[PDB]
Amino acid sequence: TQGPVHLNYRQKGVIDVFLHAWKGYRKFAWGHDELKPVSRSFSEWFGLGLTLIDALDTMWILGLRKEFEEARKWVSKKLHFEKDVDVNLFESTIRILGGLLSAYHLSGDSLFLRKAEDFGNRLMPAFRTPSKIPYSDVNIGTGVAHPPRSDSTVAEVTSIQLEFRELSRLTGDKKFQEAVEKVTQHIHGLSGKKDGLVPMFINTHSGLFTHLGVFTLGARADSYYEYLLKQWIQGGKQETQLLEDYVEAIEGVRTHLLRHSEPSKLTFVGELAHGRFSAKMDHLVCFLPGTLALGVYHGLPASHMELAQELMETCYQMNRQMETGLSPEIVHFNLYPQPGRRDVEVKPADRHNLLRPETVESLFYLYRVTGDRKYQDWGWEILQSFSRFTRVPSGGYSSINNVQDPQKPEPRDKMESFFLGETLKYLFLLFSDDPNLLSLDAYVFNTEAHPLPIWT
Ligand SMILES: OC[C@H]1NC[C@@H](O)[C@@H](O)[C@@H]1O
Ligand SMILES: [Ca+2]
Repeated sequence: TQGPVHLNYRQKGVIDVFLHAWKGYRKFAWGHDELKPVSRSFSEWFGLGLTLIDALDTMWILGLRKEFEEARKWVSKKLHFEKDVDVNLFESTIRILGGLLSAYHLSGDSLFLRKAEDFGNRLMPAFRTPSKIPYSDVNIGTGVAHPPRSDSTVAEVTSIQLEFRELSRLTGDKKFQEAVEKVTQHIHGLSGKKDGLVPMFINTHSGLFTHLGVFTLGARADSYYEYLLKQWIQGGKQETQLLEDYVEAIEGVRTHLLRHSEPSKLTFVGELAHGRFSAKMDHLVCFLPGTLALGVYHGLPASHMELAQELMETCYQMNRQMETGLSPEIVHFNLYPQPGRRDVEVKPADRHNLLRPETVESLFYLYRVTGDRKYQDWGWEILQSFSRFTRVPSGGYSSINNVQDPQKPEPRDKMESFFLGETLKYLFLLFSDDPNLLSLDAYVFNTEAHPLPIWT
């Protein structure tokens, strides 16, 4: 129960929260996908030690080597992909493949690469479709892929590129990169976009966008825009088509989904359905200011910076207007002049908070790019809310049902893997005053906070 002396107090705090969280996992869900902190149990989604894998690079970065070594032992002896189980190509890629690739790079342990290549190969069946656009699911054990319980979601097939490309680079096996790039290239020419904005679904057989006319930057589309830029940065900034699509998409966001609340004029991104704008914004969308700032660092328009700063402020407010200080799953904004009206509105069904990272993720980028200490302060405040309302005494942290009630937040008895894989990682990195720690010049984070090296 002692941490390194060099660490500033905020990073130590993050480490203290991690240990408490890791504690519950070690005692009640060791080797299992997700922890059930409240009931001191666990749940299985893939049965591949999701949380352990998703937290490998986080432990390494926080200097929790003893913990890392123990988790490394489990991967070495308990992780088996020879299982008859269906997995989502996207969720598997960003957490498992990305998680292993990061672990391999930070630790240098070839074990993680071996597992990654193994897993990468078991995921390939998913691309066996008429259009080459991948099926949503794939049984890693039997080798057969298939659509969900129809179509595939656009974000899902366009948010697996960084991982597959890197695996090809490290293994020399080009099939991973090729499959994944074919998808990106096909999406590039595909019509049905509204000034860069892509629809939520795409048919694996016809390879065409479906559910036309409905656009959103939240679930089902979000990371698509994120990976346009990140792939660009990953490839040494030479794949200009990615860049072009990205800047077009941003302008498209400005022109069709960007609005301002009343009476405070909070900048926010809403959803568009067949011409009808909806002042609705998923917390998921809070990744945008982060990606926006990232691009600015890499030479994108200064107008992108203002947008980033504005949206960072809004996402911050999305958390702070809540009684617990934690943002709800979805936030509606008031759009028309009404005196005593609040800017932020939240429907009862959306008052949940699953310890998502999007806000702290973007604060990290905003600070790295602006150097403005207030973003660190904001992150510190959010960590406090997590500690005060989501902490489980016996160990771990839990998602909650009521983000608006500090006396009865209502734990849902579940700790998402992205909490240790992302939320605490970004917070640790946010509180760092060393620009050389996973520099924006050398590394690029996949959509699950797993850092991958920028190529030369
Ligand atoms: O809130 C985060 C959750 N969904 C979006 C993904 O890109 C990843 O960040 C995590 O799976
Ligand atoms: Ca993400």
